[PDB]
Amino acid sequence: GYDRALSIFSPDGHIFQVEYALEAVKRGTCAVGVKGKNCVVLGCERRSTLKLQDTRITPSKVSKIDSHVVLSFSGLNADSRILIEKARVEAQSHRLTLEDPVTVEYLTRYVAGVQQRYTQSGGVR
Amino acid sequence: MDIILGIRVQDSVILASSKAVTRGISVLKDSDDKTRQLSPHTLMSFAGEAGDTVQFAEYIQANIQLYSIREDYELSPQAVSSFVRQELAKSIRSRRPYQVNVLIGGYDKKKNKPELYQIDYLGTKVELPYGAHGYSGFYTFSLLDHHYRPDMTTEEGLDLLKLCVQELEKRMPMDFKGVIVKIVDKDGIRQVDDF
Amino acid sequence: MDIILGIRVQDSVILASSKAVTRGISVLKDSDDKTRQLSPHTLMSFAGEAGDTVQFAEYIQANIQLYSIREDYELSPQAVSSFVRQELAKSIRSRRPYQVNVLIGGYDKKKNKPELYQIDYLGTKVELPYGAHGYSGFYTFSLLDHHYRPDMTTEEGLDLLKLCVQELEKRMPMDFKGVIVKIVDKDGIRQVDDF
Amino acid sequence: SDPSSINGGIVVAMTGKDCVAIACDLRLGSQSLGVSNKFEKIFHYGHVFLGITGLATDVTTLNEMFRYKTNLYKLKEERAIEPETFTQLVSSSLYERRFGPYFVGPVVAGINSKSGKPFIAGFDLIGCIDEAKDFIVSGTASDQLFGMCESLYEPNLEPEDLFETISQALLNAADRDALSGWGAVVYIIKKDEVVKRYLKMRQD
Amino acid sequence: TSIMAVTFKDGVILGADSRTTTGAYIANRVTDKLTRVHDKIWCCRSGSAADTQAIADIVQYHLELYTSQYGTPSTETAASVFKELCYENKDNLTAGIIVAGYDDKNKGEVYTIPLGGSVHKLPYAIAGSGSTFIYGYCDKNFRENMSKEETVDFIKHSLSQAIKWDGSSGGVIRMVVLTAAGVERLIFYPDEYEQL
Amino acid sequence: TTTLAFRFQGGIIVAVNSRATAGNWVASQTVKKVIEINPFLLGTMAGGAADCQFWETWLGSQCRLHELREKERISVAAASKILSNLVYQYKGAGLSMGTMICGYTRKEGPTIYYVDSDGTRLKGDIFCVGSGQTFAYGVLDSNYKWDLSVEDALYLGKRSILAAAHRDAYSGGSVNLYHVTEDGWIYHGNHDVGELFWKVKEEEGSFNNVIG
Amino acid sequence: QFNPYGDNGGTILGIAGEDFAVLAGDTRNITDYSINSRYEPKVFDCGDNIVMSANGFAADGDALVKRFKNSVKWYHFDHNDKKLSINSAARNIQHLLYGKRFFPYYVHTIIAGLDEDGKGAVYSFDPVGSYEREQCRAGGAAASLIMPFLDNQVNFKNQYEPGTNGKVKKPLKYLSVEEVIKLVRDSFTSATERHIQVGDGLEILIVTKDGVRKEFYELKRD
Amino acid sequence: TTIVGVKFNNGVVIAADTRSTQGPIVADKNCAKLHRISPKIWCAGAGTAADTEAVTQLIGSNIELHSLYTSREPRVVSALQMLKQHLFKYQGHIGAYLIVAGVDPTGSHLFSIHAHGSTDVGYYLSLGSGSLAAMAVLESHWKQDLTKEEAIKLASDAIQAGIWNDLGSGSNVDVCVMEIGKDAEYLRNYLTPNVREEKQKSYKFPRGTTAVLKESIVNICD
Amino acid sequence: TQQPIVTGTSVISMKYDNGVIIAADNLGSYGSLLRFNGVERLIPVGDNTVVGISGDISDMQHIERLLKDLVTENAYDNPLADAEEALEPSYIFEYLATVMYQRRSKMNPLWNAIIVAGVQSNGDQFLRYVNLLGVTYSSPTLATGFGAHMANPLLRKVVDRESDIPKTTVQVAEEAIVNAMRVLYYRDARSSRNFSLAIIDKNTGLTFKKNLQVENMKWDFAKDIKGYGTQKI
Ligand SMILES: *[C@@](C)(CO)[C@](*)(O)[C@H](CC(C)C)NC(=O)[C@H](Cc1ccccc1)NC(=O)[C@H](CC(C)C)NC(=O)[C@H](CCc1ccccc1)NC(=O)CN1CCOCC1
Ligand SMILES: *[C@@](C)(CO)[C@](*)(O)[C@H](CC(C)C)NC(=O)[C@H](Cc1ccccc1)NC(=O)[C@H](CC(C)C)NC(=O)[C@H](CCc1ccccc1)NC(=O)CN1CCOCC1
Ligand SMILES: *[C@@](C)(CO)[C@](*)(O)[C@H](CC(C)C)NC(=O)[C@H](Cc1ccccc1)NC(=O)[C@H](CC(C)C)NC(=O)[C@H](CCc1ccccc1)NC(=O)CN1CCOCC1
Ligand SMILES: [Cl-]
Ligand SMILES: [Mg+2]
Ligand SMILES: [Mg+2]
Ligand SMILES: [Mg+2]
Ligand SMILES: [Mg+2]
Repeated sequence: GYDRALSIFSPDGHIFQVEYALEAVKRGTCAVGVKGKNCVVLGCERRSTLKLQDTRITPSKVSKIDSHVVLSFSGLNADSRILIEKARVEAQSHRLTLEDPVTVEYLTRYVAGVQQRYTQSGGVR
Repeated sequence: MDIILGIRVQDSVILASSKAVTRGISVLKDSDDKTRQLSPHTLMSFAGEAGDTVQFAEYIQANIQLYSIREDYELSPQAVSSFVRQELAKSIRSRRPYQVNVLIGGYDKKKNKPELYQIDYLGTKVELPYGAHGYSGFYTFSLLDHHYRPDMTTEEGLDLLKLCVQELEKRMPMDFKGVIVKIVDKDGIRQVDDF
Repeated sequence: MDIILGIRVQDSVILASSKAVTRGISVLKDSDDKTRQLSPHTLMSFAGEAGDTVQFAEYIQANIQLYSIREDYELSPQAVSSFVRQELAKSIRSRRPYQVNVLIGGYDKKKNKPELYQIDYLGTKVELPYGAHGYSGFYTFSLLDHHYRPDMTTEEGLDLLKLCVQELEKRMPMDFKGVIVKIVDKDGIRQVDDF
Repeated sequence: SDPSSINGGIVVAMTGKDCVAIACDLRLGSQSLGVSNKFEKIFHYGHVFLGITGLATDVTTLNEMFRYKTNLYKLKEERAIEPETFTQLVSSSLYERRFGPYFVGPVVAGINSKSGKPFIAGFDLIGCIDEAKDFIVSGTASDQLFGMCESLYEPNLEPEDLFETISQALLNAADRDALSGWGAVVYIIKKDEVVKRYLKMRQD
Repeated sequence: TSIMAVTFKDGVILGADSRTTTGAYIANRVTDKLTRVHDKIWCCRSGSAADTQAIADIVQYHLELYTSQYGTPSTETAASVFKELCYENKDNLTAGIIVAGYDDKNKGEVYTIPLGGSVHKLPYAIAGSGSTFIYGYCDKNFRENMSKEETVDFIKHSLSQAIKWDGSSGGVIRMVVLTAAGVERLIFYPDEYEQL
Repeated sequence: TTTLAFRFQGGIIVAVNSRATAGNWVASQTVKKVIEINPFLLGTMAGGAADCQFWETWLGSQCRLHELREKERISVAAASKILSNLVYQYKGAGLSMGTMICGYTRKEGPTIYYVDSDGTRLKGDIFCVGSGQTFAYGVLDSNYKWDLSVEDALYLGKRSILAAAHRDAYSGGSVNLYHVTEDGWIYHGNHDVGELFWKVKEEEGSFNNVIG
Repeated sequence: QFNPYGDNGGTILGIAGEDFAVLAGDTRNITDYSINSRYEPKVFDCGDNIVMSANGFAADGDALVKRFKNSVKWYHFDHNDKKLSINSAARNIQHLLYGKRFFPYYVHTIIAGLDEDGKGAVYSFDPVGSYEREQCRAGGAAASLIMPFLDNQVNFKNQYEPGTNGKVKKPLKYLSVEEVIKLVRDSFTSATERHIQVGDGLEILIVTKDGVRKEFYELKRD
Repeated sequence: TTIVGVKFNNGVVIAADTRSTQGPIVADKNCAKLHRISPKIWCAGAGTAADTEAVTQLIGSNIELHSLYTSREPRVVSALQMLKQHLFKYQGHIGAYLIVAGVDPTGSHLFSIHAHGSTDVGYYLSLGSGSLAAMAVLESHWKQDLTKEEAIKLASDAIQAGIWNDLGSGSNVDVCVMEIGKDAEYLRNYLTPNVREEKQKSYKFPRGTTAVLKESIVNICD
Repeated sequence: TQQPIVTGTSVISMKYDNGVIIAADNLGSYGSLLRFNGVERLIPVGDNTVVGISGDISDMQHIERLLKDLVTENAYDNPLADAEEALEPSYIFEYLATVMYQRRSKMNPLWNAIIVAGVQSNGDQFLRYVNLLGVTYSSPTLATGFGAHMANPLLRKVVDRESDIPKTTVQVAEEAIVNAMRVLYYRDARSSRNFSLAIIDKNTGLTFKKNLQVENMKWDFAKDIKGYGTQKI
């Protein structure tokens, strides 16, 4: 297997690969989250250099993880699908073993844990 | 686990499943629901080996629910039944097979038709107007052959179902403690509380 | 054949015997009387292997009736029970033993006392205040240990018996189709028609 | 399906000073199910006492059989049978069924009316006589009884002391056996008086 | 066991080892497997010790009763009585018997009776578990009309090898010589026959 | 064994005996067949002693890890399901367990789950498990009402075990009582059947089959 | 077919006092009707004032003891020479036994020592790891002979106060080390008489706060 | 069991241990395995206890009737023949393994009989579970032309080998000497090398320890 | 799961005042067939240990090789291989006992019964048994197979307990061993007359005796034995 340590420390104490991943997020379309008294609203930018788009079938920016939780994102679109898939599987796995849907904190903690695992695993960025 | 029945009528599918859970010489429970909702318009009843039944049903349920979230779309009863059959078909040649027999009652929203599938633990799928698993069939099939009509209403189907339960209660050796009846139609799944 | 119970109270012996006759997955009959009158004040209920039960009961009945004619005299319940036990004790070491368990309820006219004997197919006799054969005992004995009193009336005994049947109907796996209850006292043998 | 351990029960017999004691539990069951707590396993034919453990139908059958034989013995001999003689009768009768035996563990106990000697004996199911000075044990808790008797017993005990020893041997053996207990009876036998005592024991 | 019987010029000689086993335990190391059923009719016993004894005892009874009525029986007649018992009770017996006797008319005769209850008249016979190892040797070395001394050496050397290879055989080598002269018993100990 | 646990107006009663057998040999009369998992959770043990004892202490470790990770006490449903999913992995291997996971939580209320070694998991109000379960059911069912007081409920649970301890040969020793409330579980003592039987016989006037 | 198990006979006995505990066991090792050794110890000092015996199939017993002894050694390495308490040892042994749940050690295990309050402790195990603390326990071939005697003499079962109409029980009390050794010796001499696998010698290990002492006694050799 | 038989100058001696087992349990610590068939024909028995006693009593009865009928003292070969034919008839189901010995007008004799009906002749024999231990001694120390006192010593030594080394054998040594021209002497408990040591404690209970429910006088008289 | 094919019978041994003696016949049986007659079942390890092995001979030859390799391995990077860090009987035994138990735990045993006899560096006698099940025990006398039933009783008459060991000389001990071998030849159907004997003494060291024979046997009384009961001729 490909083992290379891609995410590593630099002399100044930075992990450039993680910081360059943030630059990819900074490039991505803007996404905003605002929570009210009895609701949360997820706003998302869609760049208008793309005309002739088919908005019916184009992947939506906001994704349902379960019937009660949603996930929006900024950065690499292809990468987001992998996190969303893992989150959706974990959501059903939680209902199966705990007989209760995930809390938003738990789901976030899981997704965050996946992202972290890719910052100190060999062969991955 | 013993008695599970299914009757497809004009506009709905009706599933009746016994309430008794027996272990040894003791009826441990008399209010057991031997069914899981796979999707808003698809219901699966089950019967067979202890432990395997619920483990299998919930495993299927989780997979169908995962699909629904991923595609934001409900799978057709036919698609669900094929998925379930394949899982049982894999299972039968495993190290330890699922010894579970199922009925899948669903309402196809695209076709606007009720659909009843009978699948045994070997992965033997058949679409039927009425179905049963276990010894129940040996009484109900002949009874339904006689009294069943394809254009029946949901209410007529319930009366037809009452006739089956009465016959089973008369001639079956074991006390199965009545049945939970559920109806699957265009408006989804609901339970008949007084049967 | 499955459930036979017996309760000796102050002035009578009450025998309750299930009505179901099951063969395979079919209840062939739901009104079977699993008892024979051996003499005017002696009643024997029975349960066990098919064919053997009735064949044995009637063989005993004929022998006791023969005795009654010969001596113009009714044998005591104790004497009858000893005779029955010996027949079963011979049987168990025969080429093909009678697989029959019996309860003998009788009223001794000389002593003016009710008497209940429990005899299994091995020829194991015991006089008891209350008795049962088969799986019935596993529920009723503990129940009777609690609720039974030796000075009870026949009516109290019937209520105590109703409590046993209810418990069996709740926790027994098989449907035994209720019981025929018979009372043995100083005035002989009579059947309770509404139970 | 082991005939000797279906119904359950125990019998123990001890000798003392010019006395003998024989004791038994009262349980009769059908494997796990306890059925009767009044099933005595000790019988007597004149002054000779017989305790029988094992399959309950055979216990009852042998009692009736030895009553039969001792009643005829007495009519012909014009005297009561003695323990030594009865012991040989039990052995003969059991070995007569050598290849289809009664599933029992009988125990003879009594005092010879002529010599005044205390006598006990045990048998296996096919009639082998086990004579003993000290004690005889039988039943589903025979291992337990052997251990209790071998440690508690001492020779030449008086009737009142012998009573305590045999009772404690039976009770504590019975409490370590699932198929024995549910009451107990002890017979203390002197040359011309016999006392029978029911013991208080745990009913589980 | 290892047993044999050999006809020769003057009559017949029976031979046998002396080992009786219960599994790998030697219950008797000085057994006498050569047994008399009549004055000059003997047999070699192999198989079950209980069965062969019971048979030989019955045969001895039959030939004693035969002699009381009809005079001395033939060796063939003795072999027939053995066969009759071994054949009719073949389902309940484990007996491999060699019958050997001396008539004045017929001289030395040997009959072997295997498990099935068949009868086989032969110049010489070998039987028992240890016989398997000496079929080759005995076939190569046997000659008809041997002398007494030659026949004794033949049996001695043969059973020596049988004993050497077979764990179920051993002890001493017993022999019985049947001639017109009479009946002679011979014995040979390990120290002699082992180093042959 | 005999073990039971039932739900009622005032919470949950849990009662078990303390006998251990190796065939007909009475090995122990002082076995703890209730495992204290946490202040709001109990587990009954029937069948294989080691299997029950080992896996139910393991269950408590898993329930502890849950509340560390989630900062919240585990539900009775989730706790029972950890055990049921565990034994299901070993299905066919020969585990012998008949357990009952009893407890209280805010969202669930008083809850009992029956869990056995062949994978069965049932929620219910009344359960009796063990070789003397039928004897316990007989007394318990015939005297059970939802509106039982805490005092009467404790006695019924105790009396039901006594009934089984008496009739069933492989049941006996002593009765261990527990009461589970909204505040957690409360131990209500160890009661020897040796003394309890006679006490109950005399006071209640029951057990007339026995020579008094 | 190869049978991996065997029965080496013998019997063991553990009694707990107030400030001490004993673990006794006969020294006879057998197979079938043969005697292998008249003196083969099966009660061991495992360190940290814990004595242990695994009676039944000797090969499994030796392996288990060997593993527990090794567990004690590593407990010191990993936890700064902390003393392994008797309750901690018991739980550790459960995991050793249950680790082979599907190919068990055919042994009845008993350990003895002092608890953390200084009081005598005896723990007994089944072959697959179920354990319980007790005042008294016999294990092995003659356990059925010895155990009911211990119930009567150690725990005073079935003994009532004279003259109290069997209403007042004989009160429980701790026994002295002298009285306990008497019960041990009488238990083993009785067992030797009536059990063929028991005899030759008796080795008792006594555990107090001062350490682990040994005592040996001859038994009948027939 | 261990039983032996040894021939000597003017007769024959047999011996036996006194243990009776019921599995691993010693049922009788002092049972008599030496049986009298006739006054001067005695029998040592091993195997199924009831079978050895029943078969020795039956043949002994028929030997007595035969002796009366023929007006002659019975012969050992008659007992031997009657026993083996009886045992053979039952095809080993009567598990009696006997050493038959005695003196008669023909001389002194020593035989063994096995359950299936086979008989053996010898100067020294041993049967039972301890026969190998005994035979090892007999093979080591036996010689031709033994005296009465030498044979008794050899026989009892052979039984002792079984007592000590075989778990199936134990307790005491019984001997019976049958010499020509003399009455047979049955030496019950010739050796008693397994005496129970004094117990450490008396377990005599205080009177009233046992709880009693009822008392009643039993009527044994007419 | 195995079944033994070519087998070796009893191995007998005992302790005496200065050391240990061990013996075993030179036979390799093939069921009832006494197939191989030149089989050495006593294997010396160094000058202070002898391993006697009974049971399956193919597994015995495997063990020989292991012991042979053990000596080679111990000599590696070991300047004191012929002195302080030489192989002890207790080291050799524990190794074998570990192997035997590991093999039985894998349900593929070495179908043997082994007795390791030797003298330790401090002069102490070593004598311990181990078999296919991994069962180990020690005693003043040890024997396998029929030797356990017939030899042990004879050897225990000489050394009945620990205190009898100092009282037993090498002459007396060897005499008992040689006598026991004769008894086994009389009574064990899978035994041979030829055998090997080894003495490990703390003073005189290892003395390995080959090509011994059972002698001074009693067979003469056989001539007097006629028939099986009644027969007089
Ligand atoms: C050689 C040994 C083989 O051909 C000889 O043929 C000799 C013949 C002489 C003695 C006449 N045969 C035997 O020694 C013979 C071998 C034998 C064994 C079993 C069946 C047939 C032949 N041995 C015996 O007959 C012994 C004699 C006893 C020791 C006095 N008997 C037994 O071994 C009996 C056999 C019972 C039996 C079983 C099946 C058919 C016939 C008889 N067995 C036992 O006593 C119990 N034994 C315990 C160990 O497990 C096996 C049985
Ligand atoms: C009631 C009391 C009886 O059914 C309960 O159901 C209790 C549950 C309580 C104790 C937790 N069950 C038992 O007591 C249970 C019954 C049983 C026995 C065997 C298998 C399954 C269930 N008893 C045990 O588990 C005992 C506990 C002992 C007394 C400490 N253990 C054994 O019987 C052990 C181990 C059994 C076992 C299970 C699975 C794999 C291997 C073994 N076995 C032995 O002790 C064997 N034997 C005893 C006699 O000594 C020689 C060896
Ligand atoms: C040594 C000790 C062993 O070889 C001796 O050979 C002695 C010989 C003397 C005593 C004659 N043998 C025995 O002691 C003998 C060994 C034995 C055991 C079992 C079968 C065969 C041989 N022991 C017995 O015969 C005892 C004697 C009792 C204790 C007085 N008998 C039993 O153990 C009986 C066996 C009966 C039996 C029936 C059918 C075929 C063979 C034997 N066993 C029981 O009673 C067991 N159990 C007890 C409870 O009741 C149900 C049966
Ligand atoms: Cl023979
Ligand atoms: Mg009990
Ligand atoms: Mg040979
Ligand atoms: Mg009970
Ligand atoms: Mg002993």
